Amino acid sequence: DRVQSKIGSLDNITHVPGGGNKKIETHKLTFRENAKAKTDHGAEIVYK
Amino acid sequence: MRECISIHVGQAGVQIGNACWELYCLEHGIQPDGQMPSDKTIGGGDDSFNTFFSETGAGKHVPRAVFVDLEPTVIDEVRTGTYRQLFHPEQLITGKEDAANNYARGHYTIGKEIIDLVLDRIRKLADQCTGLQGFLVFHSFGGGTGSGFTSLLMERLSVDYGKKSKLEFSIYPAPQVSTAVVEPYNSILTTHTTLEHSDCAFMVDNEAIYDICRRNLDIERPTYTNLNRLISQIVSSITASLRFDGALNVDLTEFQTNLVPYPRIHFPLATYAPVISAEKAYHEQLSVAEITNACFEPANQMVKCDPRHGKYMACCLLYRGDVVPKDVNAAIATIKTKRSIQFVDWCPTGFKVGINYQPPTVVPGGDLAKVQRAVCMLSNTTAIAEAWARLDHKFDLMYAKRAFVHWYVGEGMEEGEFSEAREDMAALEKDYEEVGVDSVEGEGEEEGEEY
Amino acid sequence: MREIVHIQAGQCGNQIGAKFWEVISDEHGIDPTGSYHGDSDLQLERINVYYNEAAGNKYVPRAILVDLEPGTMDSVRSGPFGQIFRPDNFVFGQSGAGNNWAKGHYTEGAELVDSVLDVVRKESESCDCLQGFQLTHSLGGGTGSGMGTLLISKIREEYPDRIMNTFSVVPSPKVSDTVVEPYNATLSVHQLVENTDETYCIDNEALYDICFRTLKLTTPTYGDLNHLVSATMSGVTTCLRFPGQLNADLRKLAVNMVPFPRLHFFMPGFAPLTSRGSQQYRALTVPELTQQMFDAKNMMAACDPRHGRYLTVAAVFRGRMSMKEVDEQMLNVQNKNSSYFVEWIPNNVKTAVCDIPPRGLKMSATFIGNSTAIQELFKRISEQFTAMFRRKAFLHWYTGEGMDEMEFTEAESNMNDLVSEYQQYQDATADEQGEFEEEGEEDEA
Ligand SMILES: Nc1nc2c(ncn2[C@@H]2O[C@H](COP(=O)(O)OP(=O)(O)OP(=O)(O)O)[C@@H](O)[C@H]2O)c(=O)[nH]1
Ligand SMILES: Nc1nc2c(ncn2[C@@H]2O[C@H](COP(=O)(O)OP(=O)(O)O)[C@@H](O)[C@H]2O)c(=O)[nH]1
Ligand SMILES: [Mg+2]
Repeated sequence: DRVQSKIGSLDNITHVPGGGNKKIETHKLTFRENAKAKTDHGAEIVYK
Repeated sequence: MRECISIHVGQAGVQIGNACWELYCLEHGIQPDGQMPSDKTIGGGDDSFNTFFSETGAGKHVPRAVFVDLEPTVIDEVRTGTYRQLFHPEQLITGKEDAANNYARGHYTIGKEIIDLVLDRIRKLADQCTGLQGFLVFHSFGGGTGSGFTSLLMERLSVDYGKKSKLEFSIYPAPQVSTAVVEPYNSILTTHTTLEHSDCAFMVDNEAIYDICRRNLDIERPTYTNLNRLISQIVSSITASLRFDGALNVDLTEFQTNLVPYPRIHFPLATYAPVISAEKAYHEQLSVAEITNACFEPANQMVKCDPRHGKYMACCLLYRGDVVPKDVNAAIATIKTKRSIQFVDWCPTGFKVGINYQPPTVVPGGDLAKVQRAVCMLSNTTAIAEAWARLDHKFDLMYAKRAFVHWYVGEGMEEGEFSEAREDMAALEKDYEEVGVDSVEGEGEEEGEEY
Repeated sequence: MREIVHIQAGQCGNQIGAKFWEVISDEHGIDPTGSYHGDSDLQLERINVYYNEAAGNKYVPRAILVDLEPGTMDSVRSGPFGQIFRPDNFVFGQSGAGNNWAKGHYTEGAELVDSVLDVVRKESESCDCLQGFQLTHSLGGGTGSGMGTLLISKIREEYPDRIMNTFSVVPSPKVSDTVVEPYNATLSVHQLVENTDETYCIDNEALYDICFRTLKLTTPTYGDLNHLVSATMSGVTTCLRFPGQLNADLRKLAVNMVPFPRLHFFMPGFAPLTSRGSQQYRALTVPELTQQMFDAKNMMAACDPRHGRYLTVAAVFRGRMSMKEVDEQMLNVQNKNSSYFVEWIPNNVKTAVCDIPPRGLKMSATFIGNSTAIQELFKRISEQFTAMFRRKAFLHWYTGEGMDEMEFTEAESNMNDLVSEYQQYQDATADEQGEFEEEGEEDEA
């Protein structure tokens, strides 16, 4: 194999900063991409 | 309550063993007959000496250690020296003919006859442990007992003690000085074998401690009996928490949690300070930072590969006697402010620390310095790459010319083994270069927005 | 009546612990062998807060004393007051940690755990109303830090309406005494932030500058730093044990200190801090306490709190003194240093006042702060964790006691969220706009 290093010197180099995370915010926020049926909202006057 | 083993292999091991055991006796107040008629104590039980000595029904202590070379002579010397009655008769283990500086005598064709007789003595010392902590094993790379059998024993300890710490203490090859012509086969055949069976592997260099002895101990005639007495001050300082109570204790299995960043990167270099003569000791007040800064000078290292040619990466830094944690705090930070002392940017946590109340003893043999406080240190660095850069090309030259290979082969080996050992030592060459990489930045990389 | 258990674990936790049970033993006239011979009957009169009563008028602390090695428990029992403790409470193991938090959390500390819980049950089934449990432990160390995580987790599951308090020794701005302290710290924050009610952050660098620059100790020892922590423990727990104008227990601190059950890591302080010649050339008043106690050097973790905003404060003052004066000074700080505090919290400070000062003092004050200024410490842990983790360094020990490598990012994402959470509430005002109209466009420019 013509020899190489054996230590895991950079094994996590695919991950990146940081140093913060999110933040949780008023503009959505509980949703998911497949929660079907149960149409809005609001009775037949607003509207059906 | 807790216990450990010491093991002394080849003519380098058995002799650094005397210095260490000379000291430990003297440090604990144990005599050359194993008695301690020494302190008018009223309480007792720890007595942390029991970690290193076995007590006898009528108060003699016996060292928890084992000796080996493959001829008697170096052992007959202890056996008839001042510690005859001190050391346990059956822990002093002997062959007939020595391994000749041939690894294959030590690992393979001779080794095989006394390995299980050592292991029997060692299982019979675990039956005296109340909790076997680990093993501290003393040799040299240049001896063929010191290389071959130390690496046989590490094969065998890494099964019978597969969880416990196997800690080595090498005389490592000097840069310009040598003690065998077959020095490179030994160094690499042992290092390739222990590179999966040992936990840590600390280095001292005779070419380095000779100059410390002429320069700063101010001695004209540094013998191996004097130099092994200086090496003993590192061993007593590294074990202090397991010998005495202290402001900040360290465990047998703590060094490697802090010093070995990746399991193959296990070559921390060793040192002591302050090294003075008694007449110099009078022109130094020796405050904690003075010892610390001195302990960081390149010409003050007990390995002669210069730290000017590498980055530091992991330290453990150990203080004895009269010492204030606030002085340690500042003096450590002083060395980090001096980032001129080159260190890897990606380990600012580069230190572990330990502070022990018990001051050092000198083994008398000259005028005595009136010591108050002392420092010892283990450092992992890429200067070790500067050391190995030659020992490696020496194995390339020897092996290309096939010089001496018929002694080793005849006595239990095949050329394919000389290839594998060197191949892994070429991987290890890239390993101490990978820990020299100034790493790339990861900040400010993103995917762009989905529509 | 109202009982607390104390736990002490690893080396800094047992050493701080043997200043606590020296300081409080002495504050109560407890003898070095567990006799009582004290000089005010008030001392004896709420003794059960911290003690058991044993035969022949002997007294036993609710100390639980834990370790993975046998030496600190020799050095505490050979040590002063080592005879007040009960022998069945000395549950130390046989392995160390050797700074490995996972040797704590997954293997060896997990092997002691049932035997530590055995004395946690004994002591708590022998209380009449346990409030809580106090832990002196490490954070960047291992023997305390990795026991403490699992111990709090099981306690939180056996005792879930009892209070949970932690005296943690935090990694310092210039030095480390352990290399894996970022590992030891991040991992710990994940585990604790779900199960503590209170964590104190206590810095040896912040206490050294106190001890050397304000107390003028020529030689600051751990013995002298631990005197300060035990003064702190004593101080915030005075009203449980003695009469006072305004009494407050740990559940009464909690409710003023804790705006969201995530945001409960704090900085402490004590006052007065005074050198021996300065004791002549200073005069002790409630304003003197007040001045010194919001002063940037008096802070027992390594921040100037003017870098952020106080959300909540507590002040615990001991001795005989005007409740007018202490309201007044607290008003003055809140109004002449009003920008030190966050404004979406009004009137931001709890105060409580006890009639009994520290045995060696005329009067004293003890502060606790919740501030957005100490995020710099968690930023430091997050970056210094990254300097190890981005390279896989030291990870092979944790995985060798059999932790999962993914859990590192689970704790790191939590820390990175937590440090963002203190930052997003910093000067977290409301902002408002007015609606806008226009006139008609015309041909003329
Ligand atoms: N510092 C120091 N090193 C020593 C001492 N004795 C031997 N050595 C080292 O150990 C080697 C010399 O001793 P050897 O005779 O080779 O030891 P050995 O392992 O018994 O040799 P064989 O068994 O014959 O292979 C060299 O590598 C030396 O540098 C000693 O007292 N002091
Ligand atoms: N203030 C204080 N710090 C201590 C004391 N003992 C140790 N420390 C520090 O506390 C931290 C953790 O030490 P230790 O408890 O030994 O770690 P562990 O045993 O691995 O949990 C490091 O910063 C130590 O230097 C002590 O008596 N007081
Ligand atoms: Mg030999």
